[PDB]
Amino acid sequence: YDKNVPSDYDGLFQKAADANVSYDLLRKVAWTESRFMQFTKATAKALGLRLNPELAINAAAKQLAGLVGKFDGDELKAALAYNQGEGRLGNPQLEAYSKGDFASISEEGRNYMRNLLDVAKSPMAGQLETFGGITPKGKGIPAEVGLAGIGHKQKVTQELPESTSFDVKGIEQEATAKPFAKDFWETHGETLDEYNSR
Amino acid sequence: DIPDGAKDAMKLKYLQADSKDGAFRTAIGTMVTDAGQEWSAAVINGKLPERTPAMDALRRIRNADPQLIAALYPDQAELFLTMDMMDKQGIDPQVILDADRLTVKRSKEQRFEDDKAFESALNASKAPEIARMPASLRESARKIYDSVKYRSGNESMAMEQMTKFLKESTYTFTGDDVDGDTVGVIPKNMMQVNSDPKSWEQGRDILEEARKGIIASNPWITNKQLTMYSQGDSIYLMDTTGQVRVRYDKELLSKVWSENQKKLEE
Amino acid sequence: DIPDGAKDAMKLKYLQADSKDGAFRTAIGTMVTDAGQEWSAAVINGKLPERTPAMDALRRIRNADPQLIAALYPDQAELFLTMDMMDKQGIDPQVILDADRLTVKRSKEQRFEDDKAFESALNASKAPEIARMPASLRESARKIYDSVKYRSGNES
Repeated sequence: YDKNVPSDYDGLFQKAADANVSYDLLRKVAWTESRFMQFTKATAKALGLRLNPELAINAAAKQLAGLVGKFDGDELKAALAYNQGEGRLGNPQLEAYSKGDFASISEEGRNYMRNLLDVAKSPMAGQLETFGGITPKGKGIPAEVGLAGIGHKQKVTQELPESTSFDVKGIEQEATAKPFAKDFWETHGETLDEYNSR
Repeated sequence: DIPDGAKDAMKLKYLQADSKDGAFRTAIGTMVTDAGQEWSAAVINGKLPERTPAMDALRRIRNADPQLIAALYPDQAELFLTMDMMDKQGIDPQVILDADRLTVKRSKEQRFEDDKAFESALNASKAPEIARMPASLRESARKIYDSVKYRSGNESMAMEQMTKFLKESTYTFTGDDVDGDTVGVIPKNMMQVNSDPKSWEQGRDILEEARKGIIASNPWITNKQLTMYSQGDSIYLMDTTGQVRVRYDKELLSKVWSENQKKLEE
Repeated sequence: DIPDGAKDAMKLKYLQADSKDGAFRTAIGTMVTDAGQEWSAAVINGKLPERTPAMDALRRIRNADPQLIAALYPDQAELFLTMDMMDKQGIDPQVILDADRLTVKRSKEQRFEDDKAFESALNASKAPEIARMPASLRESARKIYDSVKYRSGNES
């Protein structure tokens, strides 16, 4: 459903944002939330400090820098702390992630990690990539590679109807021809009264 | 890939061949309403805005087909015929904008009183250019009288000024014995044959040779006597039954005068 | 396979036997409106266009059944009776087109004044062809008086 071949403003910006983590991850963290950083929570915008690609990708790059730096070797832990903060909800999960107890992390953290480990690198990668296989030697299928092609096309196009103006041009009118008194004036140099006195 | 002037000849076929609410007579109705609102705003404030697109557009579509715009919206037609009759006399549009504001500030009773007062103070003048004016010239003259009587409080200067204006610019025709010795009134502007206005005199002769020339060919008339009338750019020497309509315009008078000048050297 | 003149005798039976909005009196109503708009445009501009299809068509359908067109649209009936009374005297239509333009540029008060003035300047003539004219001839004569008084300023 995604590839690294198509390039746009996203790949144009994260080339420097990763220099100010990883360009492959930062291109992928944004894609999953906002297709081509989508800090939707109002508190996340007041804490992270909007809809401007000059700082949005720069905000994610700063958080994902510390999140991938708080352990320096657990990049899947970083992606998890991103959409699952470390307050009152992520603490019970993040302490249950390192022990390999993925059955007790979340219904959303697993689905998030399972979508981004294909470009991210963690020591627990190959241990979650096989977390829920149908047989213990199997690989559990994440949400958007088992639900791949299932989708209906929107039967409403941004193409709009067109009306046109009743613009008909006929023939222009002659301007207000000079008054007969002024006509006689600037043609015979003397008014009408001065011409009849002779 | 059709001429740019042959497109009107079809959009207007649709506009004419439309119901009263169809989306053709409803997209042009916006031009009519914008022009009407503009004319009302001009009457009230006083000044005609330098930018009047709706009224100019309606005027072009009127010149393209007059029997259509006169039929669909029969008040813009009258406005534009008045503006035509003015602009063939130099009168700036301001005159109408000065006249109407004095007529719209009037109860329906006073309009009749003022109209009787005008028609009586006009059938009391001595020059026939004024005592006997056709309806068209009486409208174009009521406008001047009203503009003057609206600017300067003079009810009396207005009369002398419109009288002088009509005397310097018009000319009564006359024939054999006719009660009131006046048969039509044509402006001295629509009778020229050259670019200098004095040439009107020359353009007069042809008419007095044409009218007689018609009487010498159409004697069966009630009296050996026609009328005379100049609407728009034309001069109608009609009959009393309307059967001898004979139309001249500045082009035809100029051609006849040129050909006549080709009869003097020989 | 019916005579071409017996078809009118049935389309008109339908048109007469119709409600006021039915699609019979609504497809002919377009002829009436086009003719009315044409007559108004003629009064305003001055000239009667050489191409007047709506008014001619209404005139033919009037001659086919007069007590129907006079009943449905009772103003085209009057227009056409006036045009008939004129055309039996040579008077070109222009006369009406010269008369009405002087009557439509008139407030409702002046019409009464002018009509009294005419009827008094007519009961003052000495030949009885003029002092005592029927109503029909007085209309066809008011039209001539108005055409002349509208072309040449002479009220006299």
